[PDB]
Amino acid sequence: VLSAADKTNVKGVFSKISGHAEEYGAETLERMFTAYPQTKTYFPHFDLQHGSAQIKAHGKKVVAALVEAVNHIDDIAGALSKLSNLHAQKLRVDPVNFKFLGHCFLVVVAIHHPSALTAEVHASLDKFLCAVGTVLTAKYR
Amino acid sequence: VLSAADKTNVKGVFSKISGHAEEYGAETLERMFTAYPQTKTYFPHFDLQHGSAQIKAHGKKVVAALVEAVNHIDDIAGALSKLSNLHAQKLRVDPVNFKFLGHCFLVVVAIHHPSALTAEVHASLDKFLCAVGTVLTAKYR
Amino acid sequence: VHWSAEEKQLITGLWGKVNVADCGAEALARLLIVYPWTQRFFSSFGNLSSPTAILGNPMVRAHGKKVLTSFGDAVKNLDNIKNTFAQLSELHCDKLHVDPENFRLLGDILIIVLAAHFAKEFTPDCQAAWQKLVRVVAHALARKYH
Amino acid sequence: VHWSAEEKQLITGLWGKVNVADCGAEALARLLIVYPWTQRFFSSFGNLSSPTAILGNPMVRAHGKKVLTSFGDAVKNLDNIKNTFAQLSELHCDKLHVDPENFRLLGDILIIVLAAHFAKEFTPDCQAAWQKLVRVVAHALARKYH
Ligand code: HEM
Ligand code: HEM
Ligand code: HEM
Ligand code: HEM
Repeated sequence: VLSAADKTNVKGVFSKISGHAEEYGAETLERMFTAYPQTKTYFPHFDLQHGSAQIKAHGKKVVAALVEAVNHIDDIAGALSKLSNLHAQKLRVDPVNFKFLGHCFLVVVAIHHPSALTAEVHASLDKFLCAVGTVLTAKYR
Repeated sequence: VLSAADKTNVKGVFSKISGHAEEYGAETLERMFTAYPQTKTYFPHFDLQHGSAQIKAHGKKVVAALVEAVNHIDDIAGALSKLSNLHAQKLRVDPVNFKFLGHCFLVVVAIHHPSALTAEVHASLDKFLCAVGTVLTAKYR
Repeated sequence: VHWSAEEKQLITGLWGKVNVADCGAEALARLLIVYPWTQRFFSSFGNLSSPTAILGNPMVRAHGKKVLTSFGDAVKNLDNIKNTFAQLSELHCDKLHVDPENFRLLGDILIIVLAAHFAKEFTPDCQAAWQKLVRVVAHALARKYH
Repeated sequence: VHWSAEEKQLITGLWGKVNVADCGAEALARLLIVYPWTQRFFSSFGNLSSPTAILGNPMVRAHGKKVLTSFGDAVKNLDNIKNTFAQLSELHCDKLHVDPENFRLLGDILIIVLAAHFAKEFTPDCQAAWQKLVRVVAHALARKYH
C-alpha cells in the first residue's frame, strides 16, 4: 500500500522524467521487446524496428498514462478505469508482462537519472508500478 | 476486484464450511505442510505431527480469520489490519506462501463439498483468497 | 528428478480411475474461467464469452481430453519425461509463447479437479506426489529457455 | 543453454569494469529494502531496522561482495554453470529453503544496479544478455527440486 512517503518519492522522480515522456517511453518498449521477445506478440500490427515512429508514439502514450496515475495517485483505479478494460477485457494481456514492462522502466531511469533512483525511491517506484499493474489487470484478478 | 457476484459466491461456500472451521483448518495446514515442506520453517515451535493439537488449534484460528474477512468483505484491509502487521512486519512471511495455503484450502473444499465448488465459485473463491493474501503482505507490497 | 517407489504407486494407482474426458474438459474450462487472460491463446476455439459458453464449447471439451492424455503419457514414462514433452515444449515456447507461469496454474487447477473427483481418496500424501508430477511436467515444458 | 559469440563478449567485456564490492553491496541492500520479507533469511546480520541501517550494515556489505563474486565465477564458466553452483543450490534449497522466485528478484535488482553503474553503455542488447545470464544462474540454483 502506498504511504505518504511513497507518494512523495514517486512524484519526485516523475518530475525529472516528465520532460522526456516520448524518449523514455520508447526506450522502455524497445528494451522490453529486446529482453522479453515474447511481448512482441501483442503488437503484430506494429513496426517493431528500433526507432520506429509507432514505438515512439506509443511509448509517449504509455508514460502519459503513468503521469496521469501519479496525479490521481489516491485513486489510481479511477484514473485508469478505461485502460483497465482495454488491457484486461479486450487485449487479455497476461499479468506477467506488466512486471517485464515495469522492470524495463526502472532500468531506463537508472540509466538516465541514477542519483535519483536511491534504494528507497526504488522501493516506492516498485510499489507504484505494481499498483498500476494490479489495476490494469484488475478486471480478471 | 470483488464483484457483487463474487461476494455472493464466497458467502455461499463459507456458509457450508463455517460448521467445520477446526477440521477444514487443520486439513488445510497439513496438506500445506506435506505438499510444500518449505512452509514448515515458519513453525519451528509447533509439533508438526499429523493430528497435533497445535495444528488443530491454529487451523481453527486461520479459518475464523477467513470468516471475519468474509463478513467485512467490503473492507478486508480494515478487518484484518492486525494480522497484516503480524505476517508482514513481525513474521516476514514470503508472499509466495500465501498462494500455497490458498491452494490447499481450495483442495479441501473440493474434497468435502465438490458440488459447491463450481467453476464460477472457484473463480470467486480464488479472487477472495488472493485478496486476503494481498492484505496480509500489504505492509511491504 | 528421482521418484520414490511410494510416489509411483500413488500416481499410477490413481491414474487408472481418471476419467480423462471429463477431468480433461473440466480442468481446461476452469483455466479459461479463473484465469481469463489464457483465453487469448484459444481464440480459434470460437465462443468463450461466458462461463457457460466455455463449459459448453466442444473444442474446449475436446482439447481438454488431449491435454490430460498428454499427462497420461507422463505417468507411463515417469523417467522419460524430457523426451515425451520435447516437441510440446517447442510448440508452447517457440510457436505460442505461453509464459511458463501458466503451466503452473494449469497444474494447480488439475490438482483441485482431481480432489473433487476422488474426494478423501486424494490424501495429503497423494496430493504431494501429484503436485510434484505437475511441477516436473511444467519444468519439462519450460525447457526451450532453461 | 547455448551462448551466441555476441552474448559472451557482451557479458564478459562488461564484467571487467564491475566494481564487485560496491555493486555487490548495493544489490543486496536493495533486495532487503524493496522486498522486505527477504530480511527473514538474514537475521544473523544484526541491525536491519531501516534502509539506512541496512545500507550501513557491514555484514550486508560483505555478503554482497561474495554474491557478486559468485556471479563472476559464472562469467568465467559460462558453460560449466551447473557444477559451479551445485553446492550453492543445496545450501539455498535444502538448508535455507529460499523460494526460487527470490533468485529471480535478486537477478532483476542486479540488472537495474548495473544499469545505474554503466548508464547508456548498458544497451538493450547488453541488458538482454545479462537478463539471460541471471535466469541461467537462477535456474542452476533452483535445481534441487527441478
Ligand atoms: C504500466 C503498464 C502499461 C501502461 C500504463 C499502458 C498504457 C497503454 C495505453 C495508454 C495504451 C494506448 C491507448 C490508445 O492509444 O488509445 C495502451 C495500449 C496497448 N497496450 Fe498497454 N500499457 C501498459 C502495459 C501493457 C503491457 C505489459 C502490454 C503487453 C506486453 C500492453 C499492450 C498494449 C497494446 C497491444 C495496446 C494497443 C496498442 C495499439 O494498438 O496502438 N500494455 N497501453
Ligand atoms: C489466508 C492466510 C492466512 C491467514 C488468514 C492466517 C491467519 C493467522 C492467524 C489468525 C494467526 C494467529 C494469531 C493468534 O494466534 O493470535 C496467524 C499466525 C501465524 N501465521 Fe498465519 N495466516 C495466513 C497465512 C500464513 C502463511 C501462508 C504462513 C506461513 C507459511 C503463516 C504463518 C503464521 C505463523 C508462523 C503464525 C504464528 C503462529 C503461532 O505462533 O501460534 N500464516 N496467522
Ligand atoms: C502444463 C500442461 C500443458 C500440457 C501438458 C499441454 C498439452 C497440450 C497438448 C497435448 C497440445 C497439442 C494438441 C494437439 O496437437 O492436437 C497442446 C496444444 C496447445 N496448448 Fe497446451 N498444454 C499445457 C499447457 C498450456 C497452457 C497453460 C496454454 C495456454 C496458456 C496452452 C495452450 C495451447 C494451445 C493454444 C494449443 C494449440 C491448440 C490448438 O490446436 O488450437 N497449453 N497443449
Ligand atoms: C540468485 C543469486 C544468488 C546467489 C548467486 C547467491 C550466492 C550466495 C553465496 C556465494 C553464498 C555463500 C557465502 C559464503 O559461503 O560465505 C550465499 C549464502 C546465503 N544466501 Fe545466497 N545467493 C543468491 C540468492 C539468495 C537469496 C534470494 C537469498 C535470500 C532470500 C539468499 C540467502 C542466503 C543466505 C541466508 C546465505 C547465508 C548467509 C550467512 O552466511 O549468514 N541468497 N548466497
